[PDB]
Amino acid sequence: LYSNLINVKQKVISIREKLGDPRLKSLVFEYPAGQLFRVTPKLKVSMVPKNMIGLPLDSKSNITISADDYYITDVSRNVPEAAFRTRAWLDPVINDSGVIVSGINCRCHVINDKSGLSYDLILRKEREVRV
Amino acid sequence: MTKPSLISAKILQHINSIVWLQSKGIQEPLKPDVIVNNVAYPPNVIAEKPVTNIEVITNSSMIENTGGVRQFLCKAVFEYTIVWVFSREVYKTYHQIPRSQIQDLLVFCQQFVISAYQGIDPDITNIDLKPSQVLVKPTEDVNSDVSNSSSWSVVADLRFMIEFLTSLDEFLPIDFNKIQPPTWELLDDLDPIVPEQPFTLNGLIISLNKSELPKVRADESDTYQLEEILYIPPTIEDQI
Repeated sequence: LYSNLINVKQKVISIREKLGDPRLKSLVFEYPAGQLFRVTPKLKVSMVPKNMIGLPLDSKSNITISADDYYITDVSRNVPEAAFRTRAWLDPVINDSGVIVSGINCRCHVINDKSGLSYDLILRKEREVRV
Repeated sequence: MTKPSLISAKILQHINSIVWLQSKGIQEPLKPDVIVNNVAYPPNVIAEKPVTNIEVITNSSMIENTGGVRQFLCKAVFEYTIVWVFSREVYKTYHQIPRSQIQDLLVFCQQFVISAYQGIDPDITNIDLKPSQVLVKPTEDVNSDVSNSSSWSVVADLRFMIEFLTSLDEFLPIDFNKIQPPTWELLDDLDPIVPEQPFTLNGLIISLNKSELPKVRADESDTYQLEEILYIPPTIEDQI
């Protein structure tokens, strides 16, 4: 069916969090304009190693940076597609208010959507991060 | 004179009152911020680059023929690289790092090295500055904070084009002590060509000729008579 398949995939994946593994990271998005959208499972993510590159703002400049990216493997399709056009945060903290203080700032760099029941995406860290 | 004494004076002028150099070596520092007077300061290093563009032109107006030994004017480019590492733990954003103070420190070193003509070596004839490059590249592999973000590295080069006087007499086997033995053997069984040695005048002999009546000729031996042979110091008689 592909409709209940994504939801059952979320239910079966929710077993992974009951086992304490350190690869699990909390991902949040800001899909609506002002407030946040959180992925339900505390999914796992790997880190592709860094590469030393020029600035993406101006490539032919003295300022250079290291591009750091994260590889998120099992992320449900139930999340809105337009969420991927908005900045994402890995391990964020929410206060008493609706804002976030600390976390690791990332932007969706490349989408892999070959599997029909889950997305898989790589997201690049911002050049300036909070923590 | 010799470049090792000159380079020692150049690094001394560099660290004299401008740049504080914690260590000297080709490596970005992984030491923590250095605590002095209860104040934290970023780690730094200096790389003294090998002297390049060593050229001897013998074609300048500031070379005097003193008549003892031939002088030369040597041009060299002396390159120093100073690197400061700013940890991302304290410096969260790029724009809050103190790039302005680094540029001020760099311009102060440039002014101090340029002004100190009489303080680096007496035989300096020119000191000029190439355009300095300031880079805010990341550190080699130094990470500070969570997510392993690379630390800020501020790299500033100083390339001094410097023209100075030299002579053959300034170089002795003492300054080559750990690289070359004195009085070595030739690689193909050849003889070494000995340079000229300063000649000392320890006697003078004059033989004058009394020429014939019309004029001096000085070619044919019958047109002049030997008068006397004069030894200017009397002690040269019976000696040589």
